Amino acid sequence: SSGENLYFQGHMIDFNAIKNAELLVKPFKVGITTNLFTDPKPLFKSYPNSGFHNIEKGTEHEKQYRFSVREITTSDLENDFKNLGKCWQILYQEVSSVQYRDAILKAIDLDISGLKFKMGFYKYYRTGDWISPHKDKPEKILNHVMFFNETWNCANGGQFLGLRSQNMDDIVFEVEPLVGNSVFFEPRENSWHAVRPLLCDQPRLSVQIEIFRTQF
Ligand SMILES: N[C@@H]1[C@@H](O)[C@@H](C(=O)O)O[C@@H]2[C@@H]1O[C@@H](n1ccc(=O)[nH]c1=O)[C@@H]2OP(=O)(O)O
Ligand SMILES: [Cl-]
Ligand SMILES: [V+3]
Repeated sequence: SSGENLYFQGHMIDFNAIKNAELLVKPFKVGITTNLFTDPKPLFKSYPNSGFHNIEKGTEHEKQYRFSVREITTSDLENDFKNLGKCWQILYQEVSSVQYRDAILKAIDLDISGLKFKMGFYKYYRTGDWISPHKDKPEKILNHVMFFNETWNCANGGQFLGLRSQNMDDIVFEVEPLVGNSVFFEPRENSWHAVRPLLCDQPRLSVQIEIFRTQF
């Protein structure tokens, strides 16, 4: 039994998990967290279940993918996030805080002060949902992908793949989509990555934060 006392929990995000992320510089500069969230367990159940749009692109497009997305919009800002769980309003407030800017600056020596961001729920949940090898758009100065699954059968597919080239097989590292894990990097001419296609209809739940100066 635990003690009859308080315990410290400064924020939804453990900013020290960003400052002290695993940091690669080759193949490209990318941070990988563990235990990003101070209270991870309830986040899976609170992830939104409606409001998504399915989207796909095939070989006609410069990247291929199949997934569903629900963006945070100005409508959510104006209605005090009434259509989302309270934890997503808190996440938005923390991403928009000086603390997040300070953590990123310490981790990767990039200053995001005064930049803009988008924030969206990206759900992969049908067999074959994936995204093909891509760098991210160069208009993006930083991308931070956060995962929310409480459990994940690795044999399901769905790993984030860090790649050495535009080739699904040229894998340098993998990240499992488990709550607390996240990946943040500046898009560059060689920041190749992908998501291994799902082999099962199992929901793989993420949020992407996209930071930029020029709208895209
Ligand atoms: N966020 C990722 C990221 O991969 C990014 C990049 O390339 O950095 O491209 C983004 C991609 O999701 C696509 N998407 C789809 C529906 C929507 O509402 N918003 C949205 O962003 C778009 O892909 P496109 O169709 O090639 O433009
Ligand atoms: Cl500008
Ligand atoms: V990407």
